[PDB]
Amino acid sequence: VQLVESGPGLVKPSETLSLTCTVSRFSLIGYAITWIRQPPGKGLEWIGGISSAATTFYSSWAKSRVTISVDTSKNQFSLKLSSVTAADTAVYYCARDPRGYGAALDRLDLWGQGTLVTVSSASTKGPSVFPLAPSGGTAALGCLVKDYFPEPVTVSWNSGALTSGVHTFPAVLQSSGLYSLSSVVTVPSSSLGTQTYICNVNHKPSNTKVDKKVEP
Amino acid sequence: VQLVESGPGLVKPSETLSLTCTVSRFSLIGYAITWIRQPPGKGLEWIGGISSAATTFYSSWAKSRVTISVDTSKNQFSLKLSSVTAADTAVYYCARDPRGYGAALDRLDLWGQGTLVTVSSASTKGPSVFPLAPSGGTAALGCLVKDYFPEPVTVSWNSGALTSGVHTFPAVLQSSGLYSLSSVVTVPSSSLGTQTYICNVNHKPSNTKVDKKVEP
Amino acid sequence: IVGGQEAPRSKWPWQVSLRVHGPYWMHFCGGSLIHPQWVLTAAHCVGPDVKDLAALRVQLREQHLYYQDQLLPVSRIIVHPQFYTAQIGADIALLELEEPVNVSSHVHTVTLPPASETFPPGMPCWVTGWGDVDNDERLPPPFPLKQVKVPIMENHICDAKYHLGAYTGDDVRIVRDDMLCAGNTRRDSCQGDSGGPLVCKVNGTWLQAGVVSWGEGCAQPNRPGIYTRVTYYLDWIHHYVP
Amino acid sequence: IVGGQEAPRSKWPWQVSLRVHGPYWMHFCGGSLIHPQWVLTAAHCVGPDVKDLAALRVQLREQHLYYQDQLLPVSRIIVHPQFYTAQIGADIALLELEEPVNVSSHVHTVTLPPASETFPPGMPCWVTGWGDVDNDERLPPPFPLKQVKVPIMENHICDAKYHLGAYTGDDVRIVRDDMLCAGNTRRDSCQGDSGGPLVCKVNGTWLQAGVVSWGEGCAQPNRPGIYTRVTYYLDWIHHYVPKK
Amino acid sequence: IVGGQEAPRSKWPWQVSLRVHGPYWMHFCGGSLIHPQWVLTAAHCVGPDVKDLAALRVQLREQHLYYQDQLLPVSRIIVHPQFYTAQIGADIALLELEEPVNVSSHVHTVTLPPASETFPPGMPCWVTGWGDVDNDERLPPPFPLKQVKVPIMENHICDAKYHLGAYTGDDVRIVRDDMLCAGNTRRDSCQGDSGGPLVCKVNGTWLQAGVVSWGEGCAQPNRPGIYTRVTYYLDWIHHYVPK
Amino acid sequence: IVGGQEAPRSKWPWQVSLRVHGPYWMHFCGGSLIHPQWVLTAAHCVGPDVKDLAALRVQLREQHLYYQDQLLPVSRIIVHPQFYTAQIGADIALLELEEPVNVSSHVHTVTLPPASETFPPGMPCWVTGWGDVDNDERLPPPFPLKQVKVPIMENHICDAKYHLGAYTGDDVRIVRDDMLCAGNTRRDSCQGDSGGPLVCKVNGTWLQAGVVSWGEGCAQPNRPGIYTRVTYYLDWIHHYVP
Amino acid sequence: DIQMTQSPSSLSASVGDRVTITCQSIKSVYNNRLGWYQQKPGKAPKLLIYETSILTSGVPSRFSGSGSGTDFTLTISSLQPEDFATYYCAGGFDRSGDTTFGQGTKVEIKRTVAAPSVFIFPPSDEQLKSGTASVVCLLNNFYPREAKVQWKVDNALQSGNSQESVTEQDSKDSTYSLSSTLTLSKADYEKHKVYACEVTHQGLSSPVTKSFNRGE
Amino acid sequence: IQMTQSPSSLSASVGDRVTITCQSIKSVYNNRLGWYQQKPGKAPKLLIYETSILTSGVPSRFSGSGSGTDFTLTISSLQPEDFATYYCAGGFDRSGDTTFGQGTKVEIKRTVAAPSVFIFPPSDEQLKSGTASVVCLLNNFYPREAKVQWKVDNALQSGNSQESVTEQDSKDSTYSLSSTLTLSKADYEKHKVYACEVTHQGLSSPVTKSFNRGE
Ligand SMILES: *C[C@@](*)(O)[C@H](CCCNC(N)=[NH2+])NC(=O)CNC(=O)[C@@H](N)CCC(=O)O
Ligand SMILES: *C[C@@](*)(O)[C@H](CCCNC(N)=[NH2+])NC(=O)CNC(=O)[C@@H](N)CCC(=O)O
Ligand SMILES: *C[C@@](*)(O)[C@H](CCCNC(N)=[NH2+])NC(=O)CNC(=O)[C@@H](N)CCC(=O)O
Ligand SMILES: *C[C@@](*)(O)[C@H](CCCNC(N)=[NH2+])NC(=O)CNC(=O)[C@@H](N)CCC(=O)O
Ligand SMILES: [Ca+2]
Ligand SMILES: [Ca+2]
Ligand SMILES: [Ca+2]
Repeated sequence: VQLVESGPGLVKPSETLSLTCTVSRFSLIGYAITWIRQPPGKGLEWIGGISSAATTFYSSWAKSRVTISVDTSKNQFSLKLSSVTAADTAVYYCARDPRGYGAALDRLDLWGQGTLVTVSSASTKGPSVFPLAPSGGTAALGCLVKDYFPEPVTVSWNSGALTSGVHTFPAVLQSSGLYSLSSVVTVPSSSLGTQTYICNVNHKPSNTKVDKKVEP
Repeated sequence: VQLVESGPGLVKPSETLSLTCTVSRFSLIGYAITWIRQPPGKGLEWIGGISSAATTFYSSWAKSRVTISVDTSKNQFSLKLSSVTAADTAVYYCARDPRGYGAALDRLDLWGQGTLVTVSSASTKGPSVFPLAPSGGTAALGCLVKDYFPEPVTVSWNSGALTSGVHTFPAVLQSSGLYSLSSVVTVPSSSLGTQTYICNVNHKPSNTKVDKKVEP
Repeated sequence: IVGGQEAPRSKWPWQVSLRVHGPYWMHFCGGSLIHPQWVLTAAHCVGPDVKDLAALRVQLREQHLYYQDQLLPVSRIIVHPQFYTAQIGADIALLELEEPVNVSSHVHTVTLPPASETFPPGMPCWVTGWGDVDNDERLPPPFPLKQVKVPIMENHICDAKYHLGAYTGDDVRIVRDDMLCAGNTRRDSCQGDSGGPLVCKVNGTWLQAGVVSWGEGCAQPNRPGIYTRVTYYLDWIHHYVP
Repeated sequence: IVGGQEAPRSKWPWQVSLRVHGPYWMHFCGGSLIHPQWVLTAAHCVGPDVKDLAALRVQLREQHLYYQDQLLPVSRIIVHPQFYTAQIGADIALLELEEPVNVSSHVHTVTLPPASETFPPGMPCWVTGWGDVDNDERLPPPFPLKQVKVPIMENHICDAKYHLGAYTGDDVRIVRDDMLCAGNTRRDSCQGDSGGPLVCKVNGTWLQAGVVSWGEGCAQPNRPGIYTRVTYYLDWIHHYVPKK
Repeated sequence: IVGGQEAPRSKWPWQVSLRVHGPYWMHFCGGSLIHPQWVLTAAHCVGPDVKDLAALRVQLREQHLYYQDQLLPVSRIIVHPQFYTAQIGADIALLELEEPVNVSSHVHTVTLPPASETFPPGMPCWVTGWGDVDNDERLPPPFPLKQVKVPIMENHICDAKYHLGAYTGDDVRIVRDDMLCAGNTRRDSCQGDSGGPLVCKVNGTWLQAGVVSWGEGCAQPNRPGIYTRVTYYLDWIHHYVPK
Repeated sequence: IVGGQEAPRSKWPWQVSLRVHGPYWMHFCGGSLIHPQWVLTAAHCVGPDVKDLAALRVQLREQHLYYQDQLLPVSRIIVHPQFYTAQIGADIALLELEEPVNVSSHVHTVTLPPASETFPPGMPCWVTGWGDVDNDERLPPPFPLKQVKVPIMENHICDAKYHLGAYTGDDVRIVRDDMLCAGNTRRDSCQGDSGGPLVCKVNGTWLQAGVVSWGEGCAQPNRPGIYTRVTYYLDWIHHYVP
Repeated sequence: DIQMTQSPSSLSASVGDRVTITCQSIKSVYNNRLGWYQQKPGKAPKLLIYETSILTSGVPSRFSGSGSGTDFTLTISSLQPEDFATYYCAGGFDRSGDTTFGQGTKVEIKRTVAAPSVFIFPPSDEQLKSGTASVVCLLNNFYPREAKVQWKVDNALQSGNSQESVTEQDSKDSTYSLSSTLTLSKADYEKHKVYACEVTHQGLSSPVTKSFNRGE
Repeated sequence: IQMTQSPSSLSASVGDRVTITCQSIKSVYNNRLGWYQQKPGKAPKLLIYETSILTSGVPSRFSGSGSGTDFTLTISSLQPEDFATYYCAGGFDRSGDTTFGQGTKVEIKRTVAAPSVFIFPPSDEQLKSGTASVVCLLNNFYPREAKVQWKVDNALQSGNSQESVTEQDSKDSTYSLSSTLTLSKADYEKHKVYACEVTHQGLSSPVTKSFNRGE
């Protein structure tokens, strides 16, 4: 059983963020879907939810600016948040109460994967990928994924084939208001020049895919 | 599903090793049990087996001095090895062929835990436990389990509570004809004098259980 | 429902259908809306064992099962403390709904009787449900709600009938004072009808006389259907239900 | 029988198998030979409804069902008058055989206890039968008689366990004084074992402590097996069965 | 076996029972010992899908199932390559036993016929097995081996009967040349009898004429049982089984 | 239908449900309206044995079985003469209705293809029915008509797949020339879907490519669903159907 | 939106230690409506305990829930390295919207001191076409998190340009990897010649310096 | 009729493809060839049976291939836990012609890590009895190949030493070694400076850990 959040990753302030939760290989007839958000680095916050009997319940805050609905025909649940600020920048989750409650939180058994929504006046920018070239027994090499917006960026090596020793660091926000990230990997100082090392960088917000072959 | 080997751990030479393979919470009516042995440090060797139709098959060697049987009313399989020498000192395993073959080896799905059988004229001796006292950031401490017979000896720390950093070394046979063994553990130097460090030594052959508190 | 016909859309607005999770939210018992936040059912439907509420939903009055379903969550199960088995007695339970129902023309509550009400033979009584049409015979699709007019039988008359073709001593009571008898070999309630209502017209008003409880078989000779006598448990019901 | 092993040929000579007509005389309950002309069983096996005796036969102690059968006719069924259902109580019955059995080494009677016998925890008791091996799990062919050592539990302790995870009020008694408790989640009697004996060794003799009656499921947590306390009904049994 | 009685302890020493793992090694098909290392059965019992041999055992001639079992392992399953379904044909298989059977008075092989043998009506034939006693009716405990004398019917006669109350064109053959017909509404083989033998007395010797294969229902009007004509596959059997 | 979703009210107007008498006129096979007086179905649904027409009715396109039924009588059953079993082939039949259906927006006929049509892989094909949702798994109430987009596989490719993990010789053909392959382990037709249509969009029009015939299990590894190739039997169909 | 208090907000414990996280409210919980969630970084929360004490199937027995009314407790009898996560309690006070989540409790593993593997990466010749330069210092696999990285350029101490980012504690070895990135303009990167990062850590006896020469 | 495994031992990095071949002169009876994985102090585990069939629960990185006389076990992406001795086992007939292969020891190749060298003087309890036992510990290092020298009053020792290695760690892939110097109480009192000089690849210069018999 799966729950999937869908919606725009970047929203300008004062606008309205619109998200949908979709429920694959199951139409949950007697169940309830609630929406939860999580500011980056902060904790879980309840937005609201819809019951088994299609009844909406909204948290103390929100209420005024939030709307939750169901399209049984589409197997979809909607979330609409008007007049957004940088305070609404969070990871949006939809979860199921197997008792079909609507205003519960204590038994959210199934959860969505989460969807990052960034509220910013800033425009989307694709990253510039730079090689961190290897220079005894150990051999460290990586990729510098500089100046992109917004988050996220996905870094794989050799198209998924290299997973061990890989360390994709969390993105740090620069003075520029742009993100910069590094993905490193430790390999033997025998495999270099014999093995091809490519970091695959993917920025979905800007439809950018860069493949960068690192060499000594 | 479990297979359990039972029998004497120490056998004097010229005598007969008698082992039983008991089969808990499962009826193995259409199945076959084969016996395998493994000399210490050496590889797997086939002794013989009994088929689904109670037919015995014995390996090239052994044939003469080995007897395998079934007690259907007890769910037991026997192995009897006459005129034992130090060449028979091994770990004895009983395994199941789910095709009920009797002379197979290529599909031994269930296995017993293994039973060590030591063939010696020597008498059982309990170990003497000595502390390996700690001496500047991360300290090492242990227990010297000296002069015991036969194998094995089980060493735990703080009655199972301390598992990380624990290294119980393989036993070494001494000139005396006894075994010596060390169990070490790495801990932060800061934790010494604040944390209690006890090694729990157990020699089942002699019904010895020693608990030693290691101190600086 | 053994015997009887399909109920008109209008009739029995208090009728509920209890559901259980699985390949679908399948019907397993009936009950009655006695308050916008309460359902009255049989304890054997939901007990004596504690049930996971995740596995239960209530479906309000609709003509056929599963076609126009809108499943309501339950927040509490209150089984009578004296209940262990149907034949022992106290086969009565209350379900508190997580949300109050918006009452209408098609969906509204049933009136409970005064304690003084006896429900004697001759009384025009009806039992309703989506349960078995005969012994080990399920209600076929499209699953219409069924109704049957059942004759009320006095407890001693009914208990005497229950002893016919039984080893049980005549002095040993089978039909207990918290129970009520209704039915014959042609008209009766059956498995899956449990919890559902036995209503009788008393001075132009429908009062729930009983709750579908037990019986030996379905519409069997000398074995009328046994219902829990609602009058017996009024005080308990009203401790929870306004 | 849930848990436990296949009984040796020698053991439990009093064990009977109740049969019902059909494509074959199928096993449905057990019982015990308490007299050469009488068999002690549970009432729910044969009641509360009146049964046609043409549809019933008794099979004396044999290792496996149906392989070496000699079906004995029953002449009378005597169900305790206080019996309606197992949970209510008085789940005890007597079958009078049309012919007296010639007792032997493999087929003989079980001793009933004195009234003074309480059967407290610790006692070494055993339950025997050809019933279900687990919940909704039949005993597979060749149908061997099974035995299991079950632990005796006091009535109030057992009653308290029966209330755990139940809505039933604590003041509302489930395990009644004419009942006895035995079993755990690994060792227990099951459907088809009914009427069979619960025997305990008391000063070197096997006494039938109980008659397999009921229970919630088979070997379920906080649900021990409930048996009819034979002491409770001794006077009734002996109204029909010769004292000796 | 539909109709017929319980076989005497002596009779049918070649009769085997095929077992499948589960809460017990349950009977699911029959077969015949045709060689001390080979059992002849129906392909539909063990195919067309490839089966794990861990899930199969052979039980030699005994009076009742499960009472005195000694389960024998199988080392190889050889299904006729032309086999897909029973109605299509080639419903024949061989099981090679891991150990040879030491033949006795109660357990010995059945004689296969010469290719020239036709098995015409009138022939005293018997079919044996532990399968269904009637349609959707299992053999009750104590599971005795059953036997029934069945009348042999000619293929074209049988094929004509199969077309009665069927939409299938008369020119469209149902009973194929690798098949044989036997039975009536009172005497027949049924589900669980498959792979089992149809033996006929030919000049004082029992020869296996057929292998229990298929049929519409069990002992149904105008539906005699269909068996695999053993003569048809003699060359194939003897490619594996020593003469 | 294994995999796939509930069909919209609009889609598949040619879809029929074959009914068998009993406690209710239960669904057992599907079929397609190919003419206002004719139904195209699988022969195994109605044969090889001669069936009493008293035991059969046809139900035209509706969203859920049994809720809005209007059962139509059948006057004739025409099973292909070459039919004995599904695996042998010729698993095709025609039902002549006693009365012609009044065609509309929700209920109308499906177009049969020209003989020249091959239906190669890549083709957008859909199979529809009220049959099993998985192996030995019935469609639960309220019984919605289900649809699944299935991938077309070439006969030799399919035939090769059918031999994987089978004792049948490679030279022995399983998938016959009067047959067509479609499905995978996630998308497939199942028991109760037989007679139903496999329709493909060919130059903006829906043509019935196949008739649900057989397969080893439902959506099993290396076992695609097998259908009767409609092109193969066009001449036979049109001997009866205008 | 605060109605429930978790204590502590963060804790550090060794492997095998008993861990107790308390959740408290001023209003009493509605119908034992109190659940516990485990959130591993960059993943949706997992329901461990529901309805105060009921354990989600598959969840290890080391997790238990206890309490009633206003005071509740999550217990981890023998803390495992994988148990590193943020733990959230969530409760219901009514059925119409009075439900919240607790603050969260970051559970951190305490392990033996581990020294980092220090690496240096010069800025790519491709990145020096654009106006910026990025020197990357890597600190691979260490405990504790608390380390000091110093960027010395021509021996001058640098302040107001470097940015570091830590990986989340590994699920296996419980270590941390850190990346310190020095950012200067192209003008400033050619202005100097020797670049190095002086790493001070607990696991190092004396600070480790890794450098390079601009040109070689 | 025995079976030859090749190589007898191999060392590979994490993520590497590992190929162990099993070969015989007589052909295998009926695809009767299985692969076993034996982790130290544990019963062998059946991974592959009937040449290519994978035991349920066993990771997809394990595959079996081959026929007749030549077979191969493949580990597509070697994991640290995959350290074990792998044995093939085959059948040539049904009446006793079955053997196991000599086995192949698979070892993980990780970056060179230096040991943590520690020294332990005899305990006063052991000292009260006739013997003295000095212990040198080398903690968590790679490769296994290390040299420990015992020096007594700066004098090379021979004969009175016995070392024991731990089996490679399932998680971090390192080894630990213990060297024990056994001396008579009479000889232990005869000397003052006890040292264990450790020579490893991961050490720039040999590490010497000592104690003066006195504190
Ligand atoms: C719980 C509910 O579905 C049923 C229905 C009551 C039956 N009504 C009439 N008139 N017989 N209640 C029970 O099943 C309670 N148990 C019993 O009634 C048993 N005495 C009979 C069980 C049976 O035959 O299935
Ligand atoms: C009548 C007899 O064969 C059975 C067996 C007693 C079950 N024993 C234990 N230890 N659980 N007696 C009954 O079935 C009497 N009825 C009940 O026990 C019912 N409470 C439930 C029956 C069920 O779970 O199917
Ligand atoms: C495989 C074996 O158990 C049976 C026995 C053959 C039936 N014998 C006679 N005389 N009818 N073989 C089959 O069941 C093969 N398949 C069929 O017979 C099918 N045509 C229908 C099976 C059925 O009606 O159950
Ligand atoms: C008659 C019709 O409802 C079914 C459905 C066809 C199965 N479809 C797919 N895609 N797998 N047709 C049959 O059952 C025809 N016979 C067979 O399919 C047999 N090979 C197996 C029958 C079974 O498993 O029940
Ligand atoms: Ca049960
Ligand atoms: Ca049939
Ligand atoms: Ca099927």
